[PDB]
Amino acid sequence: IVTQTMKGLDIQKVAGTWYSLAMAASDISLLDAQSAPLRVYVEELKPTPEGDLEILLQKWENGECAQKKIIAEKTKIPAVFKIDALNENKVLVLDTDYKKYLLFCMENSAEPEQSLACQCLVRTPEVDDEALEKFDKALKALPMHIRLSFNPTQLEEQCHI
Ligand SMILES: C=C1CC[C@H](O)C/C1=C\C=C1/CCC[C@]2(C)[C@@H]([C@H](C)CCCC(C)C)CC[C@@H]12
Ligand SMILES: C=C1CC[C@H](O)C/C1=C\C=C1\CCC[C@]2(C)[C@@H]([C@H](C)CCCC(C)C)CC[C@@H]12
Repeated sequence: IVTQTMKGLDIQKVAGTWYSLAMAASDISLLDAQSAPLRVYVEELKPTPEGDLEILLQKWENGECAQKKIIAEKTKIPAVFKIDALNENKVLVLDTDYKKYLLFCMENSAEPEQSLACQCLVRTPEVDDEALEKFDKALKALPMHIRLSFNPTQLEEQCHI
């Protein structure tokens, strides 16, 4: 569904700390409540020397913020990864300048119209306007119905408060 992957991606260079400044999905219910299925908060990106990609994130399960460790496997496409879930879920890196921001989407390899969720990640607990500008543009051609944004204070708390 998304055809804006980034060219020449050097995955190793996205390593470390990241903040989920904004997020969006194709369905309200995906980012609805705090426990919504795709309501995840990224903590750090850990690319293996082997080329795969470890994801450290926070998810609000139960009555608390749970720390999750997910592994997204590399594919023949340097910007696309596959996380081993009950189904085949692809992770796509649309663009990144390595130092300030990174845009990625999570797509379900199903139909009629699979679920889609994208995020605007930034390196610092600051509201980066340009990154959000780019995030908006990239979203223009996508079927989103819910879009969320967080403030600096929320970014420093777990599960964004
Ligand atoms: C796990 C939980 C726990 C939290 C939810 O309530 C239910 C759930 C399952 C369903 C999907 C299955 C596995 C892959 C998904 C799609 C997670 C995905 C690994 C995050 C994409 C990572 C990207 C952060 C870089 C987000 C929701 C997960
Ligand atoms: C209400 C919501 C909820 C939040 C999501 O952005 C999607 C939405 C509605 C539908 C249109 C769909 C795709 C492209 C649009 C037009 C978004 C686009 C990312 C903003 C870039 C500006 C637009 C001028 C072309 C803004 C509204 C989006």
